Amino acid sequence: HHFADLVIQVIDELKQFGVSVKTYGAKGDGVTDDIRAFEKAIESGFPVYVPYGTFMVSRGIKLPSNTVLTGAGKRNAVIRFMDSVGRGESLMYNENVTTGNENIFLSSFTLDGNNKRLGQGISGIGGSRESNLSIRACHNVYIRDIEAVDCTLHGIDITCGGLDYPYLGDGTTAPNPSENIWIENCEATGFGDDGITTHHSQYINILNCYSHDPRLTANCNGFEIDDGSRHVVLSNNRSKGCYGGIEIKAHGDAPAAYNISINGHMSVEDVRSYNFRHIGHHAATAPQSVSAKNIVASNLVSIRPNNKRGFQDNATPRVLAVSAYYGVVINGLTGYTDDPNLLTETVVSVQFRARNCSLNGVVLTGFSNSENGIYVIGGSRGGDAVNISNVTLNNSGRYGVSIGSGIENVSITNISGIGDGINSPVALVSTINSNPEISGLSSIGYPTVARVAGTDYNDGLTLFNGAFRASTTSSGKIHSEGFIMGSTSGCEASVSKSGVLTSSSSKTSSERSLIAGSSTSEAKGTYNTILGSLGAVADEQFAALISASQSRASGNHNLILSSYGINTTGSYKVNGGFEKINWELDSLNGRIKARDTVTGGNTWS
Amino acid sequence: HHFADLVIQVIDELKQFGVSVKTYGAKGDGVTDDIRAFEKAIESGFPVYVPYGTFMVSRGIKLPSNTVLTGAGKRNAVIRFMDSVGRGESLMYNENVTTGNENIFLSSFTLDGNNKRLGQGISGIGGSRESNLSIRACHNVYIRDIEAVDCTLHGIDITCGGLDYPYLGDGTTAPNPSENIWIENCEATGFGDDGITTHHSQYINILNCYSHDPRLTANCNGFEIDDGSRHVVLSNNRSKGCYGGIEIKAHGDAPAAYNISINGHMSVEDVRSYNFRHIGHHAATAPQSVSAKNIVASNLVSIRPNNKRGFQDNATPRVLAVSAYYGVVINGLTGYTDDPNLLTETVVSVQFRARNCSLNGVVLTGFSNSENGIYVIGGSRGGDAVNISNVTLNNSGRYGVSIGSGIENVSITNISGIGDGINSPVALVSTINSNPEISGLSSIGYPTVARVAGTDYNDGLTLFNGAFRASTTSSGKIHSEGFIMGSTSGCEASVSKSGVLTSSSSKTSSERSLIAGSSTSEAKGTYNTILGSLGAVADEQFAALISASQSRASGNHNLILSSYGINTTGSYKVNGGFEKINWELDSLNGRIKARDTVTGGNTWS
Amino acid sequence: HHFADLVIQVIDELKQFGVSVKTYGAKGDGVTDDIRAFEKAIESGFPVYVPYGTFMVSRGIKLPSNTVLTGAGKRNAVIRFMDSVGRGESLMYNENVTTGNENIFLSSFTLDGNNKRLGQGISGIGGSRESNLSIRACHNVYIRDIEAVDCTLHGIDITCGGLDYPYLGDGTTAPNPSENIWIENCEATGFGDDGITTHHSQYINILNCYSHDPRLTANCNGFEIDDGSRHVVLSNNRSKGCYGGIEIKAHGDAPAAYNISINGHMSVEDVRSYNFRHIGHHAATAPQSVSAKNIVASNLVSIRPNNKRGFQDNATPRVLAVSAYYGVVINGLTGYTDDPNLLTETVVSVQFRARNCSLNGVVLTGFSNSENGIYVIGGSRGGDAVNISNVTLNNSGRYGVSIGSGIENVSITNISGIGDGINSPVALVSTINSNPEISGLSSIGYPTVARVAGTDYNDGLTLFNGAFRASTTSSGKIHSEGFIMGSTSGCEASVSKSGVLTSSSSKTSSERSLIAGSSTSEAKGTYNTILGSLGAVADEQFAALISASQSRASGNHNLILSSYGINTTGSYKVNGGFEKINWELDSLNGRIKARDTVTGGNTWS
Ligand SMILES: [Ca+2]
Ligand SMILES: [Ca+2]
Ligand SMILES: [Ca+2]
Ligand SMILES: [Mg+2]
Ligand SMILES: [Mg+2]
Ligand SMILES: [Mg+2]
Repeated sequence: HHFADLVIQVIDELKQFGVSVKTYGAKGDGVTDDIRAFEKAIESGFPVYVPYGTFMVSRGIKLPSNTVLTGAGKRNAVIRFMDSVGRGESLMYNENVTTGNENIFLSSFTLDGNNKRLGQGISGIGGSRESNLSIRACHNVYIRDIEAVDCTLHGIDITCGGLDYPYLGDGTTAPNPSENIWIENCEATGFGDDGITTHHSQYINILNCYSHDPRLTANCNGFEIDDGSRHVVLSNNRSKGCYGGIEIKAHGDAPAAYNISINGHMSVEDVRSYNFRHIGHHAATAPQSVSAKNIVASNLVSIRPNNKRGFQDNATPRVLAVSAYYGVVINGLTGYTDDPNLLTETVVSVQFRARNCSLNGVVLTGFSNSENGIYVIGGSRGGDAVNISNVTLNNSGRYGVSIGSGIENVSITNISGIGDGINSPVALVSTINSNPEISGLSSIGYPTVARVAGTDYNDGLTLFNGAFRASTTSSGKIHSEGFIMGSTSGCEASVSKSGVLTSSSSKTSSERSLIAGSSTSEAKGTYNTILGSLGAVADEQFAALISASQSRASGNHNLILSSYGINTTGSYKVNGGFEKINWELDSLNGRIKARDTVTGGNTWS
Repeated sequence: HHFADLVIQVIDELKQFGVSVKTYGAKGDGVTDDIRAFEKAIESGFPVYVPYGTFMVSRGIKLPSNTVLTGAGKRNAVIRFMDSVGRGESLMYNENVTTGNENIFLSSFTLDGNNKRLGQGISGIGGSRESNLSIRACHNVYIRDIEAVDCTLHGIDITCGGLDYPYLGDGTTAPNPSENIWIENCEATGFGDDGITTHHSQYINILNCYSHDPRLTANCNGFEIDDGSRHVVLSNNRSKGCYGGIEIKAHGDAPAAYNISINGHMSVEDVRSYNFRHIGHHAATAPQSVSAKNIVASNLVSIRPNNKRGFQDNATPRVLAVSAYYGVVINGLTGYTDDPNLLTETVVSVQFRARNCSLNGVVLTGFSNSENGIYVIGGSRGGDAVNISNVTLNNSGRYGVSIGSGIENVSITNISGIGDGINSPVALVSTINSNPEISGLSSIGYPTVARVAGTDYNDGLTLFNGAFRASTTSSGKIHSEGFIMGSTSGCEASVSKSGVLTSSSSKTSSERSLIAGSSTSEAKGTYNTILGSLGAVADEQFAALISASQSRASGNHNLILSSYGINTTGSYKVNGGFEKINWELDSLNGRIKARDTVTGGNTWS
Repeated sequence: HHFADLVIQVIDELKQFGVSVKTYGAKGDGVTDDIRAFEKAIESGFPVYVPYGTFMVSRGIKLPSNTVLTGAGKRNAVIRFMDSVGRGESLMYNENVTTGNENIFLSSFTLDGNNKRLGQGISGIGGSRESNLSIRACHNVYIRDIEAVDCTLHGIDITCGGLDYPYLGDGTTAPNPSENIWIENCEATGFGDDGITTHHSQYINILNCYSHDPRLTANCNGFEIDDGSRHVVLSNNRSKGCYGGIEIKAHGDAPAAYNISINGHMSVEDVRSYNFRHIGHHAATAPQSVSAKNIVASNLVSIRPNNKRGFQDNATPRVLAVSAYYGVVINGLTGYTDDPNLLTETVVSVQFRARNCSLNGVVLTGFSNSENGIYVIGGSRGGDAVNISNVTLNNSGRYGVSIGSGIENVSITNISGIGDGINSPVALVSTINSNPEISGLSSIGYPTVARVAGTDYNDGLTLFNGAFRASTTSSGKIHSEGFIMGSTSGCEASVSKSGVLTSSSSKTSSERSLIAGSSTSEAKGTYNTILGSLGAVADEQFAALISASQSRASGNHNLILSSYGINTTGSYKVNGGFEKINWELDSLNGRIKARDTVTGGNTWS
């Protein structure tokens, strides 16, 4: 066969793809050990091509800097560990494990870790060892159209320098991150830990990948943005049959992933479709995470979340679970199930030190045997807020939106629900705290619409907090237990239980008071009333004026009526006058007094 | 040419791409029938490669399970029906039409259905027959970089088992769905029905595809998520010159697509850019769709929607049309036109049993001859809501945001509009119902800003519904026609037309009543007034107290003033006193009474 | 070597990829001029393939219509200008520079512009000349997996016909646009102007590209959507180390880009991550841009914005800067920094004639030495609005959300902030205007929560504008300085400072008035009070009625108490009666009158 060899030599020299591994002796026959051909091709300095075949390998494939490795495609070019391979190596990884490599471009092949060779139930022997593809401390890595199957640890792992993962504590940054990574159109399945994962690395885009069906039932996630990750975008990926669809977290002795964006995701039959947390920073008596911050997640799809496989000791399913994190913004979330018995606790939870979270544009459908649709619990932390808006629930949650203890600042707006198909529905909206801000509730089939600290509202509700002002373009100070309405400039209601209506330049510093229909008037005692008056002053307890001009009521329980230009000081007296006091009804002593006459037998014509 | 043949044999055995169809006798010369070479290559068990050429085929290409078929690229590897092919077959489809196949990976070629061969104006002969690519009942199918041209039926169709589409009625699930499908970077054009479409299948991602210019003018859509579809993501696709850009629907005797996500789309010169509907479930006298639920659509672009081509009997253009569906969430929509005469009815409609829909972050520009910007019509359904927020209109709609009949629950917030360039503008916002919730309206060039059930508001408007409470951290019950403001704990306003202001522990169950500036006071008759009082009770019709302490007014039209410690029961009497009644003004009989003296000739010094 | 030549001839005729440039004499040896082989291959009418090599070229590669040009991959197939090339040509461009070409498909190679050959600090000699890839006036162009390095002008430029850019003025459309362009998985770096840019062209998708590190420090942007662009989607791109991450703009003598969608982006260490502007249309005394309209941008990430490189004469960094544009909708924005000294002016600005902008779902973290988090300045324009909602700030901005002059319509809702780590924090929210609409503020570590036109609110605030109505399902007209609450149908409060509470069919047209607890009552003078009354009319200044039925008070300062069926007209009189006036307290003259008797010595038993 010397002629064929000569023809092949001519083809090899053409280098149509770069250099083929077969040029260096690779058989790709599913039997022969091709590791030396891969090593020789890779060290040559040429782009390396992997044609059709199953290329067996007796040890891991080490990648130097400036590597181009391209195959004929998934399930065409297949790279696979031999049955005889021992423990400790990922199938493919960059050669400099501690300080990393640069410019590595991998495309279009299957990595088959042959985990089967070890028997069933086995995961990685320690740290980041034994993934199908491990990238450690590398800059500029493009991973495209790679299928990762039968993986011992992870399918694809991006991590910092070192074989072990570092545990340096919260608020740290591990040395030698990977940086500028792109993972696109990859698939990971049959893995022991996670499908696609990042650790201690930054500037990463994960796009259009599919991670599904772990071998094991521990914390086995489709996409795991783990310890030390930051500045990562995930978009248009799918996860199926995992514990977490996308998990964003850290372990207790590590910094949480931060500044992570989910630009669309579809989670199919995961346990907790979207699961954001920081272990060790959940308890009320634990310190807040200093690292768990900034997640923006949009256009999230969750389908039939369940725990049929028994992941994580039968952890309860979730469409979304947020804990520990500050600053989580969720927009456009649809959760859907056709089986009410799969998820029966809480569809969406925001708990365990999660703070400053916002949910908007949520549709939850079919969770007709779950206790809660959305359930929020806080810690009474200063500067905290939870915002929930534009939510619709279709037979999802005995309590549709439930706010528990420790929440002082909550906004709940435009919530609607259908409860007719729910097993024993209770309330569309429930709060423990007495002062939620609420508007725009609509329901059918819930026996109670809103239950606010035990009080039911079934006919519509609008609740606002703090100093209130309406139909008034400017004013001075308004107390948080005060208001000004329908007024023009210059009004104030500066103490607890004080208010101004329909007035101009009128001020009250009177605890328990009302000024209405008045101008240039002032209340400054307590229990003061000023109505339809001009230049009126009430400056003693229970003093009041009605239809009075340029008058001052300074007596205890002293009321002035229908008067101009008088100042009164009497106790328990009603007075009237015009430039001088002209009559008195004396409640204290039972005297009636006129300046002029008192007469009976009168007529009014 | 025996030498060339030997060289070729050596090349074939190298299998650089897998196996070439030319190895099995394919000519790819645009004339010779290459079907047998395709069949032999495909049955061989190797990945199949299609090099440069136009590969003619006298019958459809049947795909078995575990097929890899890769070409040299669009407009490089071209697969085409011969002129002589008859009717009934799609150009490429999976072999097991009834129960399906698995693991099919198609990349990088053109499918030319040669519809031209049949003469003009022709579509598929029946059901799912005669698309360029038909996938029926398959699991795990990746379709990438395929260009579908001159298609008889659809470009790319994903469907359940069977050549016909099943019509099993609303609320059903057809047997043998396709599942786990990825369609990426594909193009469809010159089709008879739809470019890219799904039926009775689930877990599908359609990404970065371009569907444009149908041959026909029926219901010919760019992307059609049709009968029985569910759990589909579309992202970053473009449609051009179709009827619907993305249509999400079902026919009347089928279940509507449900739980569909649009993560960005661009629609160019379609008729109805985004068109969501369920035929047969639109009429007021028809049953609600049980299947039309859950659409989350974001970052939607609509450009110059028009019906120049006369699709669907000159159906009127739309940026967005929603009907039948429950739970549609739209966020980030820009509609733009440079020709006011293309769309003259309604830019965005939410009508025909659509319910529980939300629109947020909308910009509509240039629709200066359309009657309505956004037009919503409801059905007076329980638990319904329509939420419209953060909308800006630039010369778009004589009525900017219009709410028609059957809508009881509507929130309209932060709407702004410029109407100076509009042909005869009427109102930025109009509602038929008397109780919309409205705030944050801003306009120029509209003669009326808000028209609420016939009443105009041109100077700003804030409307809220239900029980109202402001500047009060806790309270007991508030009636839906009641309020509490500026108060501390323990207050109630529990009946129609009852209210508490600036008070503590004060309760009214009095229809037509007001308590203000008071403590521990109670109104329980009707027409009751309590002002600036402590421990005051008004418990008869028209009874009242002002500046009173520890007193009870129990008479008909009985008013107490400036008093301590009295209980009165007289009809049409004003009373005052201190531990005992001390004076009376008797309106009924015209008597004035003092306990002590009545005198004239008084002075106040 | 005649045998090798014969073998090669056989391989060439197989056309496995199309036609190789090596078939036409290309060496790809990094030295030999291969331009003639490229020209001959390209003119042949076959798809052209570029295998492994560095292919040197002594002049630009001209592309005709219907070109397919595919390489072996980035850093595999490399196309490069020779050192000796002069000035004036882009490395690759379509042949018909003035009226354009169609159907051009470019994939999988590096373009190396060899800008180095000119010495350092050099950019393009004029207009659109000397980019790595220039597309002028073309329809249907797909650019995929192209790496553009060492570029003289831009990496990839899409423009209209002509070598120069046209400057036709605002509101124009340049002839011969490019149309239907797709740029995907491309990289641009080491460019003189912009990485990837569009001019005077439409229907463009830019997806998953990476633009970084310009050579120069002028207006050198990652992605520049420039002069004349429209209908462009950018999604899942990354920019790093540029001036603008994504710039959307125009120069002064050109139309601004319009109707642009950003469906997710990550900006790393740019100066102004997102920078939208129209030069020449920013000044208060300049005309508004007629073209700068419609930007919808979502899921935006900004990381460590800074100006360490000194771009644009040390322009100050921004997460987001909006100017000139109408109708900008931002949803889901996270800005993050770990270095407080990089950005010290304003994190997010909306200024310089930007109008009708909305921000929602914003998290800003780490900007602890910046003066402002969000800073908005307007122009007092009619129909303008700025909407800011669901914002959380983590040690970002001495003023968290600041509203400056010229803003009449602002909505600020659900803002929370932590200020404890800020260098001298001032206020979470500050406004210059007296009438912002505000609710849902929460903070810790800011000395003031809200400062509204100089007045501080630290204990919560709810402010609404315009006519106000609550707990009332229908009403007649309400003045913008009026209100109706807790009422049933038929009420009106039609003038400044008029209000109705807890009433039915009661109307006030009385300036400075209040009706409460009443039915069928009417106030129509001024300074009118009607309380707990039925069929009561107050129609003179300071007239009032309390606990009155079927009575009319028509006197100046005339009050009726505890009465039925009387009409009074006296000045400064309190009256009561039953079908006739029965008593009077005359404040004017100091007379007390009874119809019947006046007596002392009374008891009430
Ligand atoms: Ca894990
Ligand atoms: Ca159709
Ligand atoms: Ca530039
Ligand atoms: Mg991990
Ligand atoms: Mg159909
Ligand atoms: Mg430019």
